[PDB]
Amino acid sequence: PNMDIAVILVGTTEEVAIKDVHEKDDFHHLPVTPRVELVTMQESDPKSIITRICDLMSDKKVQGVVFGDDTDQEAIAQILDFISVQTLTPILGIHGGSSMIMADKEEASMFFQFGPSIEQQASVMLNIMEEYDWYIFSIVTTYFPGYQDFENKVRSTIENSFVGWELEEVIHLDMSLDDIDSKIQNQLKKLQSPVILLYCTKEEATYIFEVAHSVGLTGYGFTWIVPSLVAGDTDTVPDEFPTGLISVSYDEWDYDLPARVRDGIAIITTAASTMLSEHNSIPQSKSSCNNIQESRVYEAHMLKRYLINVTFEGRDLSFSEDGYQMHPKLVIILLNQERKWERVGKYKDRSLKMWPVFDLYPNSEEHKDEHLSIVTLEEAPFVIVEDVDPLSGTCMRNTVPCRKQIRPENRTEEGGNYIKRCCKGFCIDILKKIAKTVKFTYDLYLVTNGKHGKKINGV
Amino acid sequence: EVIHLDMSLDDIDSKIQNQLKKLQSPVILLYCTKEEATYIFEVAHSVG
Amino acid sequence: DPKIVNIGAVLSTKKHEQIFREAVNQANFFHFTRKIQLNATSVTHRPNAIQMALSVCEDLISSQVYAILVSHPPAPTDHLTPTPISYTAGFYRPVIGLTTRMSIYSDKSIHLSFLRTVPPYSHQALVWFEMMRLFNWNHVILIVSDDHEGRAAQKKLETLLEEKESKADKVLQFEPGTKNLTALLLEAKELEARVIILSASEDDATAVYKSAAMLDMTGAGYVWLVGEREISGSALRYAPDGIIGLQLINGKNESAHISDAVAVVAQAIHELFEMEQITDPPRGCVGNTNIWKTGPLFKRVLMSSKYPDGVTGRIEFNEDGDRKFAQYSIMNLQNRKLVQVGIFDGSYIIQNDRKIIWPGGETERPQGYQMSTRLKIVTIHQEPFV
Amino acid sequence: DLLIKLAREMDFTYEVHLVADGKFGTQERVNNSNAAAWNGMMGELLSG
Ligand SMILES: C[C@@H](CN1CCC(Cc2ccccc2)CC1)[C@@H](O)c1ccc(O)cc1
Repeated sequence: PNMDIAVILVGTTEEVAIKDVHEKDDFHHLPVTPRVELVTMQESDPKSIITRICDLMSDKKVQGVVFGDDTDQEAIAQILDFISVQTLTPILGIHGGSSMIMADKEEASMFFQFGPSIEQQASVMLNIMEEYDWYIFSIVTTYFPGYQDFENKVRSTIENSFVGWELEEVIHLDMSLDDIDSKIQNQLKKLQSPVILLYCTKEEATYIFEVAHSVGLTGYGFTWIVPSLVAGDTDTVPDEFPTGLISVSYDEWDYDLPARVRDGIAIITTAASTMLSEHNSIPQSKSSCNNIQESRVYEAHMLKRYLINVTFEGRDLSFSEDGYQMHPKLVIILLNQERKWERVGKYKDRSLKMWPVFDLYPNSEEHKDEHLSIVTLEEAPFVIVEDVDPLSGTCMRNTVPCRKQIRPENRTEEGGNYIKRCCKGFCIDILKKIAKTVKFTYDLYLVTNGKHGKKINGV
Repeated sequence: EVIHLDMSLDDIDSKIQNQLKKLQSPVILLYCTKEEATYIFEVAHSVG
Repeated sequence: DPKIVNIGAVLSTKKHEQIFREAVNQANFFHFTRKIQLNATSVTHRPNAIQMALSVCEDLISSQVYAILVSHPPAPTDHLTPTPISYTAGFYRPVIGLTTRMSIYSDKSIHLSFLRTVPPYSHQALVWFEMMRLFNWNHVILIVSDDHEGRAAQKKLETLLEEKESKADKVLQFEPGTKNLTALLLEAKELEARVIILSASEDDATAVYKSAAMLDMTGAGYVWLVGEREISGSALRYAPDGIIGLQLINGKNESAHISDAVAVVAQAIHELFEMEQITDPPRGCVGNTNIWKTGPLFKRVLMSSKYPDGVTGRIEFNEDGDRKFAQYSIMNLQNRKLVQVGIFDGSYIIQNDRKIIWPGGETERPQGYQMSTRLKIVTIHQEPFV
Repeated sequence: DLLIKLAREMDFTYEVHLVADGKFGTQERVNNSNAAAWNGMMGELLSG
């Protein structure tokens, strides 16, 4: 059967070079044959959205609605959930306002997005803050529907690891009233942590960064970190955003729009074909708009069980029980000087790779730069070097993550392996006590060849 | 910390509040005149 | 010519719309109008949500309204709640309720610009607190279902009891739709506390009355404190004679809520149009992506409303946007009939000349609620100790 | 013997029971399905 799959595109982008997809015809090995029907939309009003959904539904019997826009409004996304209340259609989020998560949703709704929830993204941010040794941090949350599980997830996550974390105070800001009574500045002036996690929307981040830009909030010592729902589109960059904003996303640069739409069609068609291939009994198609009291009994939640463990092309392209992807292939981007989102990290389900960017995090902005390299040798009593545990991978408390540059002597060919360990001892204690007093950044590493200095021939 | 305030320019660049917001002592001494004390108490009455 | 200002409202039958249009005409007469002219515009509850949203974007939003009212869908069952309707105004930033008894609207995240003038089931719990002061109670048991109303009533009851006074013992939860609930009566009976406070719907309260009735738990010492969903409908013949109940004053036909509603909104318009700016709502929902700049300010004007000489009594809003000084009536089932035994004006509880009858055949409430013996002492396994 | 002394100095009845395993407050630290939790021990006095 030929099932209709409509792709709603909202924005000024020309859809001529977008709707032209050659991944059909020959890619119809399944007994069910889908067909793509892409539509365009200029305005971003709910009346036009519901109008095109009802008229497009009654005109063409569609099954999988793939909504994709490019704005930065989450409320419209909630309206999409309302559409589920009248349709129960597995709506997938690819990019735009529909790319923002929404914790605590309806148990009967079918709102699924490619972006992970706050549990995975929060773990990624805590891993980035854990590798760069960022213990003292701050948390800034607003009235976004889904902050209880965020703060309880951060607290419940830091209370488990043996690393000596430090939590200052989780404050809250109001956006319904402008900063006219001198309160937001009084709540933000108590934040003296080098890393601050922001949890809000874009229109709120413009005002928070607008006040913080006036009240000394941006330079060094006040690094803001936002997830994926704050930045949203990588093509809309205002001006009030300061330099140095750690952001996360999914593929984006790797898989473009036709790739995400093709993957969505593969997930909807595959999940719609597993029930026909296993249960051998599928109901009818979707009804019209207001005719819900008759087709409300034909809906089956068993397809939900097919929307958790989905495989495609070997890769683990599945989801979870909350309606989000379980193991995403996230990409970490960082803002530079010319205001352009450039990739700096590659997070694969678990492991994190930092190849496009070097070990140093900052560059040059007003304030001082560089650091100070410190090298020592494993001298008992003074310098005790201990290997890192495989069940953690990060040193704890005063144990300084001292790297080690070795070269694998493979017969007649050398390489370049970097094994990181944890150094601790008297020298670490005194250098950390005076380092905390004088307040500067440094580094620590060992020697792999040459040992103590001596005389060779005449040098 | 013995801070210093400037009365030549009005508090329009957000500096007097930034200098007076770091005073967490139970007793504060004021060494200036009257027309300046009315402005210091005027801004401090709004800040807290 | 005065400025034509429209007011949105969501009513049910045509008579309520006639009372609304008459209340607007009276609002344009009793109030001094020198530059504004109120307009009456109300719709009906549609059986479908899409047709209702189109009716708002083509009846209410197309007329450029400032305040929007809401009441209750005239349906005997509950399947399509009007809560998503409240999200419509959420896209354009104020909706006032009339008979919305669900406490879900009390939240500020999903319901930002939304205020109601009706006490929900949570406010009744406050009256229950007064009961804890009427006969000096301490140990209470809250039996609620597993949904949002039970968690809201649990956080509300826990918020009210935050000082060094009484506290809550063991809160029991159950899934709405399970009849076999004997374990709740066994574990509830094993506990020393006897004050039972039930707050559920009809089918659940019926199962509590049947399961609690087939185990002989309606004698002396057992107290049943319910609200309004346990002594109305099919759950009335199964309730014991003497159960403490509640009854909201003027439940059906609330013309005073419409008249006082147009009075408060009219006062907020005549008073709001005396400061500066005051933007105008967009025309319809066709190409209107910008929000309303006068949202939290309009909610602030609607919240700061005082009417000590009103029809309902004393109109006053709290910090959350509810109805203060609720007017209820403590009822009691006597001889298969609901006999009025008390009234609640808002501050204290006033008793009439009828004596409260207990389901266990008692007439006077003893001092001690429950006392006995049998103490349970447990210990660990230690060789030199035990 | 202390329980017998406290049982004879006050007019009441008791019932001693042995407790099994679980003598550390039950620290919720093991990852058990990515969900919330609730305090059910620590103090160890309110089971039922
Ligand atoms: C305003 C809300 C989203 N808002 C719009 C959609 C509404 C749900 C709805 C569903 C179906 C039809 C109409 C409406 C739910 C509430 C959100 O942006 C937000 C909350 C808190 C916050 O600090 C920042 C942003």
